[PDB]
Amino acid sequence: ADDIVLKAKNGDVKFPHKAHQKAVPDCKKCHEKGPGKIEGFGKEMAHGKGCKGCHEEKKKGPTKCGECHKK
Ligand code: HEC
Ligand code: HEC
Ligand code: HEC
Ligand SMILES: C[C@H](CCC(=O)O)[C@H]1CC[C@H]2[C@@H]3CC[C@@H]4C[C@H](O)CC[C@]4(C)[C@H]3C[C@H](O)[C@]12C
Repeated sequence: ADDIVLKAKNGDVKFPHKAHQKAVPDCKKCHEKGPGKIEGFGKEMAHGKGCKGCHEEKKKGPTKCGECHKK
């Protein structure tokens, strides 16, 4: 499958799966979550444990606006 881009108005956000599979070998961090996770994702989650928050806890991955958002 292909990577996806989240169409944030302030700038596209790329989600590179290969890097995540490698850096987060514990797949259950994202997969086999209960229902609601597709509907649930948004800016709140992204800026929280959905994206940025994991980067902060693991001490790797983009945490600055322009590192995720790019026109
Ligand atoms: C969240 C940060 C994830 C982690 C950790 C893992 N995966 Fe993932 N996966 C995630 C998304 C959002 C998607 C769909 C969008 C995309 O970029 O592909 C996927 C997709 C997969 C797939 C399909 C891949 C393909 O056919 O190219 C597989 C087989 C898959 N994910 C498995 C997988 C495994 C085995 C992981 C741990 C080792 C793993 N993923 C981590 C989100 C996230
Ligand atoms: C842990 C549970 C994570 C979640 C959820 C998300 N990301 Fe992540 N990401 C994580 C780590 C530990 C790393 C470092 C990978 C590396 O090899 O450097 C990353 C990396 C990224 C990157 C950069 C990829 C690269 O080639 O260096 C991007 C662009 C990125 N992450 C974006 C991103 C987004 C948009 C997420 C939510 C939709 C997201 N990540 C979730 C750990 C985790
Ligand atoms: C990656 C880890 C991110 C960082 C760091 C920042 N943002 Fe973000 N933001 C991210 C994603 C994946 C999304 C989309 C959520 C979704 O619904 O798919 C967003 C969203 C926004 C928005 C809203 C955009 C819209 O609704 O169209 C804004 C205004 C925004 N982000 C701004 C922003 C700023 C100023 C940041 C630094 C302070 C920042 N983001 C960090 C991913 C990530
Ligand atoms: C569930 C995990 C981990 C975050 C958490 O614990 O909630 C999160 C991390 C990345 C999230 C995905 C980001 C890309 C997509 C954004 C869409 O708007 C909703 C579906 C997708 C596919 C999201 C589904 C789910 O919300 C995921 C896989």
